Amino acid sequence: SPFPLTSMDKAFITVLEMTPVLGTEIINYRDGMGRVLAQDVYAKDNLPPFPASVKDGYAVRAADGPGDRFIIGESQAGEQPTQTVMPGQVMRVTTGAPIPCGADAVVQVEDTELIRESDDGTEELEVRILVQARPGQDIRPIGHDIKRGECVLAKGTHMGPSEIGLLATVGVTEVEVNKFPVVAVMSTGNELLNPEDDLLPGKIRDSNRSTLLATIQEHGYPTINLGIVGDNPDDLLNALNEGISRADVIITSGGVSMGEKDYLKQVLDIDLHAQIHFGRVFMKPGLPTTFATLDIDGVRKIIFALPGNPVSAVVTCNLFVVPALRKMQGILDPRPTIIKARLSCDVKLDPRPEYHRCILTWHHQEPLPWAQSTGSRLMSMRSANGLLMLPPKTEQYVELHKGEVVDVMVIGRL
Amino acid sequence: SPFPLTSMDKAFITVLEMTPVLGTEIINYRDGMGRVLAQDVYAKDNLPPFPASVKDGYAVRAADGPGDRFIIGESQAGEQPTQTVMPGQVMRVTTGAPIPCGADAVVQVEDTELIRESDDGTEELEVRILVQARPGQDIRPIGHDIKRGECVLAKGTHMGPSEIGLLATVGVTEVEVNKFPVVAVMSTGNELLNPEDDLLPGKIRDSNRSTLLATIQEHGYPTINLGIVGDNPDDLLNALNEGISRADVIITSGGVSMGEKDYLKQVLDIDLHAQIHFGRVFMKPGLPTTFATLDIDGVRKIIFALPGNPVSAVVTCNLFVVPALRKMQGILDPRPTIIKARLSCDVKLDPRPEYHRCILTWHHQEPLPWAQSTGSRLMSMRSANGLLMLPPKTEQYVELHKGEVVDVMVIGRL
Ligand SMILES: Nc1ncnc2c1ncn2[C@@H]1O[C@H](COP(=O)(O)O)[C@@H](O)[C@H]1O
Ligand SMILES: Nc1ncnc2c1ncn2[C@@H]1O[C@H](COP(=O)(O)O)[C@@H](O)[C@H]1O
Ligand SMILES: [Mg+2]
Ligand SMILES: [Mg+2]
Repeated sequence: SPFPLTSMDKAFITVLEMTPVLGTEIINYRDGMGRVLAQDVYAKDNLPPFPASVKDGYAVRAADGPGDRFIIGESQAGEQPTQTVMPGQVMRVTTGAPIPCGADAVVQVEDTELIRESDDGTEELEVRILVQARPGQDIRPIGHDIKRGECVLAKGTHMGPSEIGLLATVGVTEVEVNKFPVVAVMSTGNELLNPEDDLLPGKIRDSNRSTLLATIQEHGYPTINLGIVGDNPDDLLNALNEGISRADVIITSGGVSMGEKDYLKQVLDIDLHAQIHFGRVFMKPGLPTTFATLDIDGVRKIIFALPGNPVSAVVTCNLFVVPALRKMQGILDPRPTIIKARLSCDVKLDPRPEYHRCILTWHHQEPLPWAQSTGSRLMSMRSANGLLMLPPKTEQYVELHKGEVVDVMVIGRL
Repeated sequence: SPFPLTSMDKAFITVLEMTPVLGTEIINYRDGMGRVLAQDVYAKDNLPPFPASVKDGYAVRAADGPGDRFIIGESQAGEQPTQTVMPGQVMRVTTGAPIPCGADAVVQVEDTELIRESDDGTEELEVRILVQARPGQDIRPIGHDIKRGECVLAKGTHMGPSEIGLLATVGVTEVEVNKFPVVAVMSTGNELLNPEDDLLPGKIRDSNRSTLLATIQEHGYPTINLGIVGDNPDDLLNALNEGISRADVIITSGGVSMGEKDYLKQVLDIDLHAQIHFGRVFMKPGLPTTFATLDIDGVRKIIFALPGNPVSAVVTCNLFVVPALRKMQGILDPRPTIIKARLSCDVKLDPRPEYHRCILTWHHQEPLPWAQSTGSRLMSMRSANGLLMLPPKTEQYVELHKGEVVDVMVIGRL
């Protein structure tokens, strides 16, 4: 009773449709990187909160016009000025300083010439204003940039450094955001040893757990390492129950081929009572990829049972798991970014859509990047930042050639 | 004595030329994300370490040809088989299982038909092999993938999840890598309050420290928050000395305009005895950007004194600081990725090269992304992932138009 071959498109939209959006929590704004706001954010103050000089120069009365002026003082950053500027007077200003009462324009220092300074040269006393200021010129009025009561960030915003800066600006230091998913990862197989182990007969080292944990951590999500679980139903069930208790998402690898001692799909259905939405996907690599949900007490747990083959495990993790995690953490459109790139060599198409890690590189002034499939010196050292997404062959199209434009999913920093 | 206007190109190559590469340390391979290897890494074992089946099926003698065979047992994942396959016999195998002595090919289960099983149906006893196996078919010989003594990762490799997986595979759990830079960030100005503060007259909240710390943290580097420092030389000097003691890199903002009570450049030169390599850059925004080095006891400290304007501070941090940090952490080519994109609206060029945060988006099947400068509903919510890099105007070129292809530095995940 093998599972139906699910099309890639159906498998992907099934993952997104079935994956929940996690609840919310309040965080400190400094912890906001990558978080999605679950509230609108409003300014409680004006920016600037005082009329502010745009320039180093002098606060003047525009109606005085050009001419020679007594400097009555300086408006300093961080100090509300005392003095009122009267006709024939000016006050020195620096960028960002408050404009004193009496002044209605700023003349930048380049449009002036100093007439008199103190004997020790530390204080300016008289200045020539060379231009006719326009009223308001080189002043940021109160609220020019942000007004009190303005919504400055909308719920749904996926925050980066500039948004954290905006929170700092408006003094909203605690915000409601969606939670991040906690992702538990286990490996399965009697043949597996820990990375720390010397080899024993018949055995290999577990690489998927490391690769998958690192992939998830690269996207900023907390992880739980559930170790290596042997090929038997009791141990698998116990490990899955641990994952369910400790995490929002359980990723397994291995144990999902058709054939002997691959028990995971049985355990998920009969013992765990999960709903397996697909158990095979028409894709290369990744045929045995399995996706299940488990609803407990009005909470939906997500389970990805990925293929054991290490290349398949990392490919399917990027295709299916990462977008699910993005939806769980509140990203409204959780689809991965897909770009167009030129194939760096000929490739044979399969009846299945096929996927392969690659390196994306821009060449001098050429508008499209090149995609070089993994496996020169320097290029063979590059870490993969793309996943080639090649179409199924048709009776028409059987091969794609060097230079032809293909889809590439971004999986690494470009 | 204002500093010369340094060209953008000179300022950038000066930063890279003058920035040191940090020393090395040994880390656990699980901590390797984003690290650069400072050693070659060799395999001490073969992969696979035993001849391994590619398929679920049967290990056979190819010389037997097709026909009916007694199944003498199963080769299980994780177990070295006991039995030798003799003429007329086969052993069941699963993918990854060791090939028993006596067998020289694997026939996949689809090319067989089962003849007899145990009464309870749990054990296969006799099978029909329908095909003539080629010797070696569907077996991964010892060392097929990785050979003992093979260099699997070269020094200089910038590691991602797949490299961490490869370390796990070959059991090299501790590796030499370049250190990451520790980056101290301070804000300057008597007008600044903490994000947590209510406003007071003449004051604003410090946003640059948050924005800069978040920018640095986004790239994975450890940070130190040095707070707000007032506009006076003693306090500035003390804060810089603290930064120097605690960190590899000091980022300040503010205090770098020409004019009153901007003391930082004096303090760096006269009090700290640093070498200021440039104090102005012909760029928009970012004119007062300052870069200095300080050599203490054969250690080179890096100091970036960025403009106080928040937009300028974040722009110059991405242009100058991030590439320096990349060089410090051992990345051989620390240049940011620059892509080609289409302008989403007309823009006026300046005599200075100009830079602006933007959002990069791909449109259905169009090969080039569009770049929309920051400042629709949904687009106005996007976090910036690009920095537009617009050329200086010429007597020829004065304006660029919607749809024209421009350079964009990637600063966010695409
Ligand atoms: N964690 C792992 N690390 C490396 N190889 C694995 C891992 N899990 C499974 N494999 C291999 O991938 C193949 C498929 O495993 P399975 O899906 O359990 O049949 C077999 O060759 C396994 O030995
Ligand atoms: N940390 C900061 N956060 C927000 N605005 C700042 C910050 N530092 C400086 N500014 C403003 O940027 C402008 C330039 O400051 P400065 O370079 O100190 O003259 C002035 O308007 C300052 O008030
Ligand atoms: Mg297995
Ligand atoms: Mg200042």
